[PDB]
Amino acid sequence: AADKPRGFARGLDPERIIGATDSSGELMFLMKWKDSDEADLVLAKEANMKCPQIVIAFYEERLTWHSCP
Amino acid sequence: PRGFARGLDPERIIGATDSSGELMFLMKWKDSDEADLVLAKEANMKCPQIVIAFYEERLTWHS
Amino acid sequence: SDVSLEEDREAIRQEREQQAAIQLERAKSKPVAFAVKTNVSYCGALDEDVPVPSTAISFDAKDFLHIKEKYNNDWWIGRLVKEGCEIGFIPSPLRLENIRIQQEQKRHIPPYDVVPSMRPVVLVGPS
Ligand SMILES: [Ca+2]
Ligand SMILES: [Ca+2]
Ligand SMILES: [Ca+2]
Ligand SMILES: [Ca+2]
Repeated sequence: AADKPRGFARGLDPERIIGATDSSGELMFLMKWKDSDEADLVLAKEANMKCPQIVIAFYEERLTWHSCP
Repeated sequence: PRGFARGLDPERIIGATDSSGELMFLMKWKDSDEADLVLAKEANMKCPQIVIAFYEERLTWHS
Repeated sequence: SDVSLEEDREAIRQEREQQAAIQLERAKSKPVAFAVKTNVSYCGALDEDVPVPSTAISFDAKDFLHIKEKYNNDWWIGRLVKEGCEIGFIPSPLRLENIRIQQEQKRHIPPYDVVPSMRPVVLVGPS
């Protein structure tokens, strides 16, 4: 419960997603913004819409193939 | 004459493989039982929500 | 022949270094395993124990690193997430803790914040 602008409300350009988590119940991305070392959480559904190629680049970076696990 | 050139709408990506050296998606097209292989780079541009839906379905915490 | 024993030691070091350089080169094609944010700076140019000479990365505090894998108790493999920076050896959090213990005496916050993350996993055959 804060009052400073958070996430996409900070008005910064997305640089890179650095993690994905559904621990809250909904999928969120930890988003690195350009020219800021302070990353914060955004809803994946929102990022899917606003910066789909950023989303895809993260998935391609982390994509892994595993045998019967 | 294949992939996006068939003029069909993407329905779902069924699989992915980089075993050829480049990331390929196995693509299912609407109203066709014949899948084919498309470069990820091309699907990323032409149906990104379809690509994202594939990765989202596959996301997990444990192998 | 007190210096034939030292050629034996050198041959052992060289073989270990060759294998390290291979594992480093082969890490380039692996997926990123996880990201970290650093709480300390580190200058790989001044480190002396690097599995391959001159391949330790450097970073400032509050940088992000991409980790491809863990090499041993003292070293990981990855890169500083900045344009032009290439993959190299990354001091493990334990190594950084032990550097800090030394920098302390002669002249608590973990050195990395690990970012746990889900990953897309595509199932292959049980091979
Ligand atoms: Ca969450
Ligand atoms: Ca496939
Ligand atoms: Ca400094
Ligand atoms: Ca670069």
